[PDB]
Amino acid sequence: ANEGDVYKCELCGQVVKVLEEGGGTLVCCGEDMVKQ
Amino acid sequence: ANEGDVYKCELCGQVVKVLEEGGGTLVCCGEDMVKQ
Ligand SMILES: [Fe+3]
Ligand SMILES: [Fe+3]
Repeated sequence: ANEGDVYKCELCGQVVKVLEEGGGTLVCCGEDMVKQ
Repeated sequence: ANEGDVYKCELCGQVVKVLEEGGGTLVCCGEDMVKQ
């Protein structure tokens, strides 16, 4: 994802902010995190 | 992970910071992101 984006896990509610972009998909609780 | 924690994907270099904690394990590029 891109620097500054915020991603949320819909199942457990964990929210992270991207500090350094990478192209990998962020996954949490067996599912792709959702860009906010 | 817990609020304020920083995690890195060693494969693609993506770095995230936890804003709201959740009990799920952060995964990127198919493996567990490493706490810094
Ligand atoms: Fe990755
Ligand atoms: Fe989760």
